Amino acid sequence: TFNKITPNLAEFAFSLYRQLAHQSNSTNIFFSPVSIATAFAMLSLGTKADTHDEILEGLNFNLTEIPEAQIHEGFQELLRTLNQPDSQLQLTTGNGLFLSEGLKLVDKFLEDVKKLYHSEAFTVNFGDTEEAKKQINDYVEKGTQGKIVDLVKELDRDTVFALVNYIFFKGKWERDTEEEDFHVDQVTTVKVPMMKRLGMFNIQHSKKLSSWVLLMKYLGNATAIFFLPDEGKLQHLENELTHDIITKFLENEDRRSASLHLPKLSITGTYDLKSVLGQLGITKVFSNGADLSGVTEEAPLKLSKAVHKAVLTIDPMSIPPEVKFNKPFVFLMIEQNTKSPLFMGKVVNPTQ
Ligand SMILES: CCC[C@@H](NC(=O)c1ccc2oc(=O)[nH]c2c1)[C@@H](O)c1ccccc1C
Repeated sequence: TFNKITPNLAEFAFSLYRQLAHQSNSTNIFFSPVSIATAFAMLSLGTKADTHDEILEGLNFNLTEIPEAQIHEGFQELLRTLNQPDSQLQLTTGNGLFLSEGLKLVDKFLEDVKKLYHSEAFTVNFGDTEEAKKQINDYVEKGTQGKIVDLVKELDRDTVFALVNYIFFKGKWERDTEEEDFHVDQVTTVKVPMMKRLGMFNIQHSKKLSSWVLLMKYLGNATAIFFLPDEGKLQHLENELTHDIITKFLENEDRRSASLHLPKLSITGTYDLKSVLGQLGITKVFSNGADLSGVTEEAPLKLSKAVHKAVLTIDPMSIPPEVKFNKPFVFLMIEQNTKSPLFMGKVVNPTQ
């Protein structure tokens, strides 16, 4: 009842999250393990040898155990699922490959990119750095009907190849707000629109994670899992999270009475993938020794720029437990058919 690559995508999600969280603790985290991995698995089609193996190993695929055909077939099925009209009403995903004009491109790569990964490849004049950046940004804008604006802020002069990966999700629950205090830290407090409700929720307190665990369903076949840590236990929560633990919560359908304070938050994350994935061991494709002969046979080529942007916008006689999501919390968003991790992150400052 899951896609073959879902455990690998879950391991990739934890690796990417833990890297970002180890760097800074006062920063929001918001990315799509699915869209980033789809993009680099699509890119691997134009790569060979160590450049190739490094990308797939960097996405947590063990090439001695998983045949490469099962990886691409896994990604194609996941894309097939996400591109269903009901999911398309809530979720927009895209990859744009921008290659220098004057490069002789391999027809097989351009066809496989389109047929297997529903991505777009474009010819751009990197000789005009400012116009190159505008054509890339206008493609993302047109793709997200104006939601993502000026994604790329700076391009290197040597840029010959840019990768842009974006995902936009409109959050609307499957089935009258008021402002309230959000305790970012002990000396910081912001105000957020909070939905107050008493109802039967899929919520539980976990002793292993020392957190309240809330599951909620959204249109587009998506389930969000919110982890609200106990005082001083956010790091313990981040450390103890595993794919098996998350699968067991997703399996739980038991509800209880609870009074919840839920913040109506929209969230965004922007990442320099050359930097982030470099720390995960994906370096060859961004260096002069890159084997991109599947993209262009004659000329040297390296991936100069790779950017990710993720956007989420919201469209018993005993006194029941009162759970307020009014302080930093971790979350995952799963696609229901595949169990794939669509999003992963942490809200620490809702105004950041
Ligand atoms: C902890 C929950 C965060 C979450 N909130 C909601 O879905 C949400 C709240 C209030 C609402 O009032 C409405 O009328 N509709 C609403 C929806 C949402 O902001 C979020 C945060 C981080 C990751 C994913 C999501 C969906």
